[PDB]
Amino acid sequence: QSTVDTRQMPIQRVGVRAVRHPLTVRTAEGETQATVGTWNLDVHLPADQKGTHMSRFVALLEERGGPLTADAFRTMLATMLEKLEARAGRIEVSFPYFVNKTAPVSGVRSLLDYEVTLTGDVRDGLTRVFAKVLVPVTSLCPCSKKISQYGAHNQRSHVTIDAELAADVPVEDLIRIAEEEASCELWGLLKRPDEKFVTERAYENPKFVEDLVRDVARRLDADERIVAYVLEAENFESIHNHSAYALIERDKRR
Amino acid sequence: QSTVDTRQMPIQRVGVRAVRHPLTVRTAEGETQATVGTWNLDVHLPADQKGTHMSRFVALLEERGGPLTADAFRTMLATMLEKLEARAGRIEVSFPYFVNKTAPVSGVRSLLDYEVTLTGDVRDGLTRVFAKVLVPVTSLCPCSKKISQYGAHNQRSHVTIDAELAADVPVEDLIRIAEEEASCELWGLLKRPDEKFVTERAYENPKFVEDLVRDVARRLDADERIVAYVLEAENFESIHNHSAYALIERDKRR
Amino acid sequence: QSTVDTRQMPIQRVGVRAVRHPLTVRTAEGETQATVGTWNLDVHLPADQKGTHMSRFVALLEERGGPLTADAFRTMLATMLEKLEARAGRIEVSFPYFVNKTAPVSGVRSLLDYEVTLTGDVRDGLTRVFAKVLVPVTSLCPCSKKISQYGAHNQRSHVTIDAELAADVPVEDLIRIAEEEASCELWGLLKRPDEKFVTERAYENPKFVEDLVRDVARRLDADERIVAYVLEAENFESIHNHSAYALIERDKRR
Amino acid sequence: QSTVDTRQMPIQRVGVRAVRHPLTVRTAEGETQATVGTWNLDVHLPADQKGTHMSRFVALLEERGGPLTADAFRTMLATMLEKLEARAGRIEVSFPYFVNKTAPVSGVRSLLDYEVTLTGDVRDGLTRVFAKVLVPVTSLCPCSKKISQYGAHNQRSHVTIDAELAADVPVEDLIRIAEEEASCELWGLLKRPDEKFVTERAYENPKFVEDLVRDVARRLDADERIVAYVLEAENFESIHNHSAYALIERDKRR
Ligand SMILES: O=S([O-])[O-]
Ligand SMILES: O=S([O-])[O-]
Ligand SMILES: O=S([O-])[O-]
Ligand SMILES: O=S([O-])[O-]
Ligand SMILES: O=S([O-])[O-]
Ligand SMILES: O=S([O-])[O-]
Ligand SMILES: O=S([O-])[O-]
Ligand SMILES: O=S([O-])[O-]
Ligand SMILES: O=S([O-])[O-]
Ligand SMILES: O=S([O-])[O-]
Ligand code: NA
Ligand code: NA
Ligand code: NA
Ligand code: NA
Repeated sequence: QSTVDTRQMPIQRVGVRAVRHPLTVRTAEGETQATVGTWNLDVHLPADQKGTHMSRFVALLEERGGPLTADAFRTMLATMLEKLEARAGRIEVSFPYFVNKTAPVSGVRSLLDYEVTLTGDVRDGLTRVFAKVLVPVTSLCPCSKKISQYGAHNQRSHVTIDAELAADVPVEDLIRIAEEEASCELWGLLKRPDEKFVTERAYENPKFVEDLVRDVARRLDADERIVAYVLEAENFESIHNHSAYALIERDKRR
Repeated sequence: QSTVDTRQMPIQRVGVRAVRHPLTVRTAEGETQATVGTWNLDVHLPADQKGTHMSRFVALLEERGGPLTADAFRTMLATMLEKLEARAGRIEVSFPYFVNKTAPVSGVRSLLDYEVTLTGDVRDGLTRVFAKVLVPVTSLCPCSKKISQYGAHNQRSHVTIDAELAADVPVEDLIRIAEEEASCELWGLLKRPDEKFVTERAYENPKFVEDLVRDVARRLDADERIVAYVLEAENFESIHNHSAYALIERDKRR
Repeated sequence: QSTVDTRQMPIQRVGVRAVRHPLTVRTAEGETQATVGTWNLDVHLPADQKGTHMSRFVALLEERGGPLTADAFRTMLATMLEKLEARAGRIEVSFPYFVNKTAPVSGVRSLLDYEVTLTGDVRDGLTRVFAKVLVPVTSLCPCSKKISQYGAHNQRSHVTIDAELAADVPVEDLIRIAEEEASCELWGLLKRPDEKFVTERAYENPKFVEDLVRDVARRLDADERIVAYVLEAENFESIHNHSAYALIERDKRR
Repeated sequence: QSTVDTRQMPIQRVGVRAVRHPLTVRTAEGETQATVGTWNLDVHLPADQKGTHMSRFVALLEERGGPLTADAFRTMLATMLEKLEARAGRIEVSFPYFVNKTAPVSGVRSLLDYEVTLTGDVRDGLTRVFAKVLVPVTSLCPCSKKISQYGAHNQRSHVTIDAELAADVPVEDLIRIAEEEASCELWGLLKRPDEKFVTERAYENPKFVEDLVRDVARRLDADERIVAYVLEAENFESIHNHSAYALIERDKRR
C-alpha cells in the first residue's frame, strides 16, 4: 500500500479506460433517451500510495441508477472519490445522442446522431464540468462558387464544441449554434423538395472553415453559461483526400 | 502435430494477423516505392495436425528481400507453403500507395494516396491472385443539380475494385478506370484554375452511385486480365450523416 | 427511371450504409435491452431501373417500432422490399449487447459487452437470417506454460461466431459456447478471490487458437439450429505486436 | 485577407489535417528509413486576415526533400511560416517506425513497430519541439502472481511518452527507456528458448500500471534533454474487456 522511494511520486490519473456501459440521459424536453457509453474513470494517487482499487470504478458504474442528469453526474464524481478513498478524480463518458428533426420543406421527421462527451474533474478542491458535442453539418466553398461558371464544391463537416460550463447548458443549445452557423445542417430523411432546399441554402451560404469557427465562436462568447471552450471545425474536402481544419480556444476567465 | 478425435477437424486458415512490416513495390513508372504494409499470413491445417509454426510466418517476412512484384508475391506464397510444410495457404498485404499526379490546368504535381491490398491464395490445386484498390474520387448528385436553381450536392467517394486476375494488372490500371468513370478525380494540390476546372467538370458529369458502379463494371467486364471482381462505390453524402452505397459482383466463369 | 444500354446491368446491392439508429432487443429472459445500432439497408436493382429510392430506407427505420424480435426482423425485410418496390434485399444491424454476469467465487454482478450483428437477406425467393457475435475471452499459451519454469503468457482473445440460423437461436447460446471453450471467460468486476480463480483456471486450461476454434466448432456442428457458420478466433499476443488467427468455415448443407 | 467585425477574431490553428505523405527518416543506426506519414500543418490566423492559403501547406510537403532530421524538421517549420506569411504555426507528423531487434536468447533478428509523432510549434516568440512515441510492451500483474497457486495474468501494454525536448533526443532513446522499465519488452520473432526467456522475465518482474509509469517517469525526470512530458501507460487487461490506465504529467520549469 506504500511506495518505495524510487516510486515515491504522485500519479495525476490512475483508473479504468474504455469501459462500455448502458446509460439513460434526459432531453431538453425532459424525456429520457437510452444510449450506450464508453466510460473513463480515474483518480489522483498520492506519492505514498502504491496503487488505487480498479474494481471499485466498475462497481460504481454497476451501482449507479436513474437518468444521468447534470446533478447525478456531480454526485457520481463525489461518490467515486469516497468509494476510491481519493481527493481528486476525473469521470468521462461518450455516447451517441439522437435528436428528432423536421425536414425544412416537407416537415418529415428523422433522427440525427451526435457524439456527446461529458467530463467531470475534481482537482484542487475545484469541481469542473465539461460538455463536448460533435455536430455533423454541410460546408460549401466560397472560392469554388466565385471562380466557377457553375457548381460549388461542398463537403460534410464536423464542428466540435468542447465547453467548460459555469451553469447547466442543454447539448441541444450547443448543437443549435453549429447547425445555424453551418452552410447547411444535416437531416437523416429528405424528400425531393427538401434536397432542393438544402442544395440551394448551402450554395447561398458558403463558408470557409475560418468563417464557420469564427461565427460559432462569437455565439459561444455571448453565452455566459460557458466559461471556456475549445472549438474545432473540420471540412472533409470533396476535391481532396485530406481535410481543412480550424481551431479556436477561449478562456473567458483569462 | 497430433490431434485428439474431438479436435480431429481441418482448419481452413491458421497463422498471423495484423503484422506491420515495411515493403518496397516496383511502380508502373519503375520507381521503387517504399511503403508500410499490414500482413496476414495463414495456412490450411490438416485434421491430424494439432498446430502450425507461428514463428516461421514472421521469419519469411524478415527473410524476404527486394521490391514486391507480381512474380515475387507468387514466389513468396510458394516459399511460405514450403517453409510451413503446408499444401494450401493465403498471404494478404495492405499498404498505402502513392501516384504522382498532374493538376488538370496548372500542371502542378502532387501525390495522391490509394489503399492497395494484394492477396494470394493456393487451395484445391488452384493458385488465385487478387488486386484490391480503394480509390478516392469526387461524386456529384444528378438529382440535386436538376431540381435546384443553383448548386449540386457533391462529396468524396471511395471506389473499391477487388479483382481476381486472369493476368497481371498494375494497380495504376485499376485506379485509372475508377478515376475516369468518376464525376471528377481527386488531386492533392490544386491551383485556383484547377479548382475552377474540377468544380465545373463534376457539375457537367453528375453520377449516382448506381451510375458510378455500372460505368466501372463495364470497364472491368471488357478487361481480359480480370476473371472476376467485387466492385463497391460508397458516397459519403455531404447532406447526410450516412453513406449511399452500391456493390456489383461478377464472375466471368459463371 | 430506365437505364442506357451501357448502364443496362443489374446491381446486387444498392442502399444506405452506416445509419445510426436506436433499437430495443429482447433477452433470453424475455427482458428488453435498449441499444444503439449501425444499420446497412440495400436492395437488388434490376438492369433496367436507373436507381433505388434512398429516402425510403431511412423512412423504414423511423417507421419501425417495438423490440427487434427475430419475428420483427423478418417482417422488416419484407416491409423494405415492399416499400422499395424490390424483389431482393439485405438488412444488417450491429449493436453492443450486454449480459449481467456473476463472478465465479464472489458472486458479484457485472455487465459484459458483446458485439452482435444481425443480418437478413432475401435473394432467389429465399430468406436467410444470420446472427454474428464477437465474444471477448482469455487465452493462455500451452507452449509457454510447458517450456517455462514459472508463468505462462496469456492474452485477450476475440471469438467471432457468424451463423446462418435454420431456427431461432438466442445470442446468449452462442456466447456461452465461446466462454466455456475459452481458457477463461471475462468478467467486468472481479474481487481478489475471483482474480485468483481466473488466474488459475486459465493456466490449468491452455489453448492455442487452433485448439479454441476446433473446440467451439464441434459445439456448433452439434447444434442443428445452425445450418452454416464462419468461426474466427484472434489471440492478441501479449509477447508480440501482432495476433494469432484461426478461421473455420462450415456449411452443413454441403 | 480581410475580415468583418463579427469575424474580427484570431484563429489559433488553421490549415490542413490528415494529409498522407511518404517520408524518409535518418535512424540512430544512420540508415534512411522510408515510412508513410499523416501530416497536420496549421498557422495562427490574425483577426484581420480572413483566410490562410490551403494549397501552400500541401506544396511545402511536395517541395520538401531528403531525410527528416531534427534540424530539417525545424527548417520546415520556418519554411512553412515564410511560405504561409505567418508568425505562429504548428507542424505535426505521425508515422510507423521500425527498429531491428535481437531476440534475448537465440539472437534472431526481427523488426518491431512503434508509432512516432513529431510536433513543432512556434508561438508567443518561442519554438517548441516534441517527440511522442507509442511503445508496445508486456505487463504482468503482481497481485495475480502473489495470490495464485500458478500463473500470473499478463497482457500487451502501450507506453506513450510525449516529451518536450530541451535538446534533440533520438526516438530510439525514448523507446529504450519504456522497454527497460516494462515487465518484458516485445520481439516480432521469438524462438522457443526466447519464448521461455520472456515468459520467465515477465514473471520475475511483475509491474502494476502505476509501477510502470512511475519507473518511466523517474528515467524521464533524470533526463536533461526532456524539459517536460505527458507519460501514459495502458494495460489491455487479458482478464477484462477494458484497460487499466495511468498518466503522469510533469513540467521541470514548474
Ligand atoms: O493497477 S492496480 O491494480 O492498482
Ligand atoms: O459509439 S459512440 O462513440 O457513438
Ligand atoms: O472531454 S472534453 O471535455 O475534453
Ligand atoms: O497457435 S500455435 O500453433 O502457435
Ligand atoms: O483480399 S481481398 O481480395 O478480398
Ligand atoms: O439517389 S440514388 O438512387 O443514388
Ligand atoms: O458501437 S457498436 O459497434 O458497439
Ligand atoms: O453479417 S454476418 O452475417 O456476415
Ligand atoms: O481555403 S480557406 O479555408 O482559407
Ligand atoms: O503532438 S504531441 O506532442 O502531443
Ligand atoms: Na474549395
Ligand atoms: Na442527392
Ligand atoms: Na506462446
Ligand atoms: Na491483475
